[PDB]
Amino acid sequence: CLAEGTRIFDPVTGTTHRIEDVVYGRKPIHVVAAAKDGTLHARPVVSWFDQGTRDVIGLRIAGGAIVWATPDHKVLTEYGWRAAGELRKGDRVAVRDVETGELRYSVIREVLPTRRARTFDLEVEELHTLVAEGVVVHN
Amino acid sequence: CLAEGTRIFDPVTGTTHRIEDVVYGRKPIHVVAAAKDGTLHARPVVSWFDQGTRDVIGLRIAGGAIVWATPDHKVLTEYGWRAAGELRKGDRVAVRDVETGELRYSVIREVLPTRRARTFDLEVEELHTLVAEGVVVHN
Ligand SMILES: [Zn+2]
Ligand SMILES: [Zn+2]
Repeated sequence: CLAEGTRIFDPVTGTTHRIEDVVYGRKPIHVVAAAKDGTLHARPVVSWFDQGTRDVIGLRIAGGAIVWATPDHKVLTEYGWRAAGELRKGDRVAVRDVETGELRYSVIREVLPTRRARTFDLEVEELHTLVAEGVVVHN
Repeated sequence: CLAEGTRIFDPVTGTTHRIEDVVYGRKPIHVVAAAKDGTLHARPVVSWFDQGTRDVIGLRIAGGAIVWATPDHKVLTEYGWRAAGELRKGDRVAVRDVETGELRYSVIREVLPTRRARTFDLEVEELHTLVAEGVVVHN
């Protein structure tokens, strides 16, 4: 689950949305998703979910981004799918290079304390993952 | 997230496992996964997760099965991905016909009250879903 305020870049329209708005209006946007062979493609959001308030932690990535998600959220790392919760400073997560648009790895700056906040999800045709706050994560 | 005691049928070895054991021993098993075109294929478990205790609800399906999962778990239904929590008696979920091995829909008999219990997850190569307790669900 992802907290409200999570930025989801629409690779097709270049537009950046706040996840909750995508959900609230069941908006048919696209997101950047990475194939198992580690890549990145444009994919439509076929499902929307208002998961409700839960506890989210926050991983501040090198570059500036900060992901707020439920400790169980799978994040792509220098290992492959892992749980946000079981991640620490120094660990590298998969991200979308804003320039090239390629998958690379950024170090976590610091892991922020848990908090309450609305949460959401989005399923994505095929690939099954999305790029949120510049970080590749499990859809 | 899925509660301990969840049965995962290994389509390749015909063997039925209890999810937690798969996790505890990082067992490289296979599960039945359905392609977006609604089907069912054999797929290897590439990841394992010990999600920890959470609250799980239980959907008792026609035929006998009973799925215990976190209210946010996506289940394939006569609608497509939905959250276990927001499901009621009469709703139909996608399942694996034990005989033919085809995807079909079974009615929910009753939705059981929430409870505490260890939870787990398994990622599955490609398809991204598994058949648990005879019910198709989101991996
Ligand atoms: Zn998915
Ligand atoms: Zn997956």
